[PDB]
Amino acid sequence: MKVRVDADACIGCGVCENLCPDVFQLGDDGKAKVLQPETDLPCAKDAADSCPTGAISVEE
Ligand code: SF4
Repeated sequence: MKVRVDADACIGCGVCENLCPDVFQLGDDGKAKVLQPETDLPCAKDAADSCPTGAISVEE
């Protein structure tokens, strides 16, 4: 549900870390990309309609 990550798109907003620490989180450089690849958790279903950078792409 999130194999293609979009970095240049992400805009350090804070819509993933809140979602779920499994795949939706952040780093120290600020860039908020994907941490988990095949995030199967139930929090990325909504992450699709949440993350404004639609960076967690489902290439599942
Ligand atoms: S929710 Fe999406 S746009 Fe917001 S910080 Fe996380 S990855 Fe970046």
